[PDB]
Amino acid sequence: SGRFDQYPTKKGDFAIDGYLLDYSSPKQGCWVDGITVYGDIYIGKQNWGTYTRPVFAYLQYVETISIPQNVTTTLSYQLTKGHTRSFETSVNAKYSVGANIDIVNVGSEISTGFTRSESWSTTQSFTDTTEMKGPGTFVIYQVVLVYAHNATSAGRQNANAFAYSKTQAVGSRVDLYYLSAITQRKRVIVPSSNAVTPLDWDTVQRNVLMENYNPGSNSGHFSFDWSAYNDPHRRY
Amino acid sequence: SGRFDQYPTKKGDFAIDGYLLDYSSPKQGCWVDGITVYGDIYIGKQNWGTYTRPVFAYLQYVETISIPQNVTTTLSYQLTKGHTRSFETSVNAKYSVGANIDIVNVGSEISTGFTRSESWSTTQSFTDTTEMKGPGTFVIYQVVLVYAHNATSAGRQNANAFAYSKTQAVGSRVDLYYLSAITQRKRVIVPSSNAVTPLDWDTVQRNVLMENYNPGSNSGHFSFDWSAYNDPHRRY
Amino acid sequence: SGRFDQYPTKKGDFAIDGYLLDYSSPKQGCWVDGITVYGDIYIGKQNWGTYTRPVFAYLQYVETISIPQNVTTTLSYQLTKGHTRSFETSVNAKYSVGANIDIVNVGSEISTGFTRSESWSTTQSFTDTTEMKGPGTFVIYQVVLVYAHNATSAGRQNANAFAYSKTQAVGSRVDLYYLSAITQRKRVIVPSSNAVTPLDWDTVQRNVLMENYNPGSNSGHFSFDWSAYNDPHRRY
Amino acid sequence: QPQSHSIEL
Amino acid sequence: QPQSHSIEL
Amino acid sequence: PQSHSIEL
Ligand SMILES: [Zn+2]
Ligand SMILES: [Zn+2]
Ligand SMILES: [Zn+2]
Ligand SMILES: [Zn+2]
Ligand SMILES: [Zn+2]
Ligand SMILES: [Zn+2]
Ligand SMILES: [Zn+2]
Ligand SMILES: [Zn+2]
Ligand SMILES: [Zn+2]
Repeated sequence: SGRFDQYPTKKGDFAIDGYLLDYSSPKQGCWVDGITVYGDIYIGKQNWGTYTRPVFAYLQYVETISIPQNVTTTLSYQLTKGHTRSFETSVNAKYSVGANIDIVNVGSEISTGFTRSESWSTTQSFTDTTEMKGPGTFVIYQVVLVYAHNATSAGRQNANAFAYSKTQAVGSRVDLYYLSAITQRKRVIVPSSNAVTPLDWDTVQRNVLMENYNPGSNSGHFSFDWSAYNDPHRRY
Repeated sequence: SGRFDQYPTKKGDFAIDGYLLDYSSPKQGCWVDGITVYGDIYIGKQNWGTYTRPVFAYLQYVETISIPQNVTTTLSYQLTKGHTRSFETSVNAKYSVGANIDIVNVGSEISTGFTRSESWSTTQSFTDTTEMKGPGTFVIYQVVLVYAHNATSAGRQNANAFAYSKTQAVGSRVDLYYLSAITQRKRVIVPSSNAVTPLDWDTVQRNVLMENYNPGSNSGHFSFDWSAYNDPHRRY
Repeated sequence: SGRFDQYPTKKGDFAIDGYLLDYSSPKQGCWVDGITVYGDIYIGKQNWGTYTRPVFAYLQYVETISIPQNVTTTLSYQLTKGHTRSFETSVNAKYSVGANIDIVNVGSEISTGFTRSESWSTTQSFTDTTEMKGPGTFVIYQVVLVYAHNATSAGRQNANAFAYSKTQAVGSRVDLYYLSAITQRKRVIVPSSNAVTPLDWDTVQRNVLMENYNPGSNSGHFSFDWSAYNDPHRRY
Repeated sequence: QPQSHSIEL
Repeated sequence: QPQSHSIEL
Repeated sequence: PQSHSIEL
């Protein structure tokens, strides 16, 4: 809970990957300093002009591997592309994002490692391989990127669509504040003796959005940059 | 910021590559001593007679690799060809350069490692491979070449096209000063402990153009050689 | 500059290759003792009866390679055939040489390692491979053969064609003195700690032709042998 | 505070 | 100061 | 130097 104020803030892939991808001492998560973009996001029955910015990055659990002997072997495990499986089930309305949203990653010095069409679409499993020697027990984690969204005017129609959401009335209009997650082509293999308890989507949403963000004041552990609406370099 | 005056000036591939491509003590960047060439560059709705010279070279971040055991493996990572992904998103107008501009590189004793057409076109990903043995964490960087441009008369039409630009009125004409970045077929794998914080496209533009170049006096940390207009060996 | 008077004079492949192709103590360049030949060379709009002789040989920079670990790997780098990329861009007029000119090399005891037609045509890249073990940084160089030419009567039409040239009036006729460079299927891979600063085409031209050759007296660090005009063994 | 183009349809 | 051929269309 | 060359 209050552990979220103890997580550091990182900017760009070098700082994020360097921090999280440590086989000796893996880290649960970190806040992400990133740019705000504006463009359409389809929620429910229509598109909405949405403000998006990266806010957090964490290690999602993949698998526990057991090698009982001093034998060199080749591992086969399943990683995912696009939105996380936890995010996909957490939404009940129709949800679709245009690949051009990836300007948020370029501008925030982030690269998923997938094509911008794969990165922002439905969760897709894929096989990855690693040469491993035992004896030992190991834990595999995959990097998840969390985004904070302000789907303008969506609050009246899609409040109940997301498991964790916040509405904010701006005149005759009702803004919708929610969080979304996608995976990166980045994984860490840790000996179970050094393994850290992974955070889940449930916890990340409760702490990042619900506990550390105030829509009224546009403040907390992070804030949106509404100047994206007037920057052509930050519109898709 | 003021760190840019501390970076040295290098001339030719031997000096540039020798300086940057050091796995033991990698370097953020260096200024580049290069020849000025004159020829067309398409910006917005037409071609403009542009003065181009190399000005800077820096290590762009690629990926963080984690090998937890004393296992020899083959690494697959992906690098890019042509203009950087950062430059591509930093321009809103139509932007096109003729492959014959590569005289700037030949004349400044630089070879990208890609074909003339590959070098100056749209960003394209490609796979590269390296044999690596653990245990350890490693950082991969790819060499980026920065060019300073004077797109003559473009300033009135394409001032707002680039995120970082400078206009200069020369009589009834408005010159456009901007920066562009292409990548090289050059990469370095550094152990995390020796890894240096990579510079990004926003920092390189703010410091090289905005802080270290004055269009009015054609002075700062570098200056254009307008004699390119009368040299047939320096016109494309 | 004055370093050119310090470079030795070598005769034939054994002496040239032995001197330049040293991986422990690499050498920048050496003057070449070679025979003079007479025959056509196409410059601009016609052929000209040209006197050609080898004069210098130097190590051209290819690439810097970084292997961060004690891993045995295969290296793939690009070398070139025919005229050098540096020479090709240094000429603005149409330039063509007949393959029969290679008598110059046979006579001067040089073998390029390429076919007669491959040797004297346009610059063409090709892949070469070497088995290398790290850790370390390495520099690859390729041997370049420099030739001094007297394109008889060409000076009036093609003086401005070459970046570095010398005209000499012989009666109503204007001789053209210039330098050309071709590549050899000879390369040296040196550890970066032993790497020597490579000479470039502008330095080589400034020092070999401009500073060390006088067309008026046919003297300097080398001289042409005009007796080639009357030798059938030295005419092509 | 945030500007918009969105309207309920 | 810099020479040009560019005509703004 | 001897020659056969002329401008055409
Ligand atoms: Zn819309
Ligand atoms: Zn839970
Ligand atoms: Zn902008
Ligand atoms: Zn033009
Ligand atoms: Zn930045
Ligand atoms: Zn010239
Ligand atoms: Zn003839
Ligand atoms: Zn030079
Ligand atoms: Zn004879």
